[PDB]
Amino acid sequence: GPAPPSIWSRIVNFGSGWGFWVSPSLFITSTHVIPQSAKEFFGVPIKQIQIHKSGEFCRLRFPKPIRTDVTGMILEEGAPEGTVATLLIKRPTGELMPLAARMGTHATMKIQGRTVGGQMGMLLTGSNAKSMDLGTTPGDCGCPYIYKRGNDYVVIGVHTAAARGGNTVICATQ
Amino acid sequence: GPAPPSIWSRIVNFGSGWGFWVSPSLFITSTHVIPQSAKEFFGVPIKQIQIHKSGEFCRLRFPKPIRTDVTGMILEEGAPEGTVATLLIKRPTGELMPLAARMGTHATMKIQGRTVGGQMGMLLTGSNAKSMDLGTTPGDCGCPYIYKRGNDYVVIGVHTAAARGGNTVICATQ
Amino acid sequence: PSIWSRIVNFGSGWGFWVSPSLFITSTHVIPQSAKEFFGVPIKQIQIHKSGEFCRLRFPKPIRTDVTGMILEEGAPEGTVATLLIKRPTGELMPLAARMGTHATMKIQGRTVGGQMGMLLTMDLGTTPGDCGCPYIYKRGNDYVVIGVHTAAARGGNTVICATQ
Amino acid sequence: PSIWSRIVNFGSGWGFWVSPSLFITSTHVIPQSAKEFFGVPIKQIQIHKSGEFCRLRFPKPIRTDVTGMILEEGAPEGTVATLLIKRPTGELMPLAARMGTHATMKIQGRTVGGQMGMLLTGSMDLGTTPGDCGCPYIYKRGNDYVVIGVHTAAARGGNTVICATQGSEGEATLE
Repeated sequence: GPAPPSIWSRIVNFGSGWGFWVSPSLFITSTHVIPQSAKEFFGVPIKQIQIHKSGEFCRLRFPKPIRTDVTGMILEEGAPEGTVATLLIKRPTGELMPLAARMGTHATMKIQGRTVGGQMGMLLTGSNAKSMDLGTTPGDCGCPYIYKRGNDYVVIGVHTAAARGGNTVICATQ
Repeated sequence: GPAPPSIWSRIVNFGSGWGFWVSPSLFITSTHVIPQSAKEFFGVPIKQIQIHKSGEFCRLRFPKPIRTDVTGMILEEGAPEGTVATLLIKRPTGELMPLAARMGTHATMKIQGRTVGGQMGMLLTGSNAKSMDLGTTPGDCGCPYIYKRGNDYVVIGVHTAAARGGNTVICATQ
Repeated sequence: PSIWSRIVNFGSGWGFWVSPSLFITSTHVIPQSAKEFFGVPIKQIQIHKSGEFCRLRFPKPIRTDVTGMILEEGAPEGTVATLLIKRPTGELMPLAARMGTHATMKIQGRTVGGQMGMLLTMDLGTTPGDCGCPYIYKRGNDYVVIGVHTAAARGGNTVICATQ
Repeated sequence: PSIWSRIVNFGSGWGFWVSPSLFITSTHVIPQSAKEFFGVPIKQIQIHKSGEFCRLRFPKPIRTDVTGMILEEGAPEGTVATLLIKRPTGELMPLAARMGTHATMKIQGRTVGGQMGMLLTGSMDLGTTPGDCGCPYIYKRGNDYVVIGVHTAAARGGNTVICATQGSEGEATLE
């Protein structure tokens, strides 16, 4: 098992994609996945939420605990070079997909014509970054990148882009 | 103000579509949007959940309340013929779309190659049923049909099918 | 893009981007204490008012993401159009409205002219804040805009869509 | 039509529907108390055991939903195939494995044969488990996935793996 169920339960639908409950009050997602026409997130009006955007990484701090079931989790500003992280994808079908990804340097690139920055990852699934069965889909944005630092699990960011050419994905960081 | 924010909050993403919290433990949705591969619905394993499927209408009663923020609501089998209900669509962008729908007879259709049943509904939008901006999309299935009987709101079913070429829609009931 | 993105908050109500340079709205929704619309001095905006139908032709294209829509002066009598109401709650509300003859009526102590419509639609009624929202129907494959919401008779059944 | 749906539990492990009527799995995963497989008596099933590879051709199509797929005896050396692991947790884990020479591996006093490979994850827990035996190895040729065998064993370190194929290929005897 690459990810305990206590970590899969933290991944929940948000807007056009997903997001991750780092802590009962902290929630990370991709900026372009945010539902920009919504007036509330998880029952809290927007004005009450501390929204901090670092590129396409988005951090939401809620005034009161939203997910009491989760515990506080370590958040690293990207993984160390060469770390084999796991992109924990949830699909609308209910499928869980731990996609192994070798994390590389931080870079910026044009993906859809937009310029996306973040830590580069090279999917270790045998397919290109864009594959319904073996890779990512546009709807997977917001899903977390996790690795194991000693005995602890560490979120290094969230899925923000998948290059069409090969196995390159972008993990939005900090 | 067609529906108060307390009613829109009950509408939440579920699988390939949406669902509606009638009470803290009651959750209705469309059968064909259920995440079939998911072992857990809202953190609760599907084995502890009471699932009752009537046609393409699905009811789920959970062991312990999850949405303790919403009060119990009246759920009845369809609406009196001629009633002007509102299909309360949520979109991944966060937009809210209350589409007026004059409810008609209970009947069955051939939709997408499958046989579907429920209370028919003529959209009073002035546009087609499968319009992208002014009508329903396949991803709206599970959203509620709600009308107001006197001073009480009454949910009558969930959107399960939209006919091509006209304002006809299907509200799965029971 | 979505047609709703063409409906933007404007003054005390709304307005509709027909083309990247043409913006239709209701006059009684226009702000008074403002000499700039969407970032252009008024005197450099071509502003034409026909009763309560105001149109603003801008010097350069403000909304380059939108196509050019067909703006006709009302719909043929009996046509079922859609009033696209956007609400501050985030609610997008298409209301069916059968359009009829031209009408001049005293509503809210004010003589309003336009094309009359009859809404075919708990509270799915018009509010004062809706004024400026567009009336639109589909002719063949072409979405036609026929005017903007300018008035609503008491009872929420009869409405006036400013035109011309 | 997802390829993961072709992977289903079988005995103590998994197996893969190559076609509506063809099923492949690992030999040691098969239940020894076998009176029927997928509702078909064994006498009616055409069974081919090549070492740790087991092919079951059923008299009539069982999985009418799946389309015919190409089964090859291994992949070309250097091919980055994909081991499609299914877990009872619901996790679908595609693991990249660089495929190499055909080989036998010493394990449990015996020998297991197949095309060997090395997982691209190297040496957190993204490795195989014995319960994964029977899961398919695949690789994309052209625009079609090709199954090359099923997982049967991993070396002690868990990086070297054995993809059991239809069988070992020998040297031709000419004339």
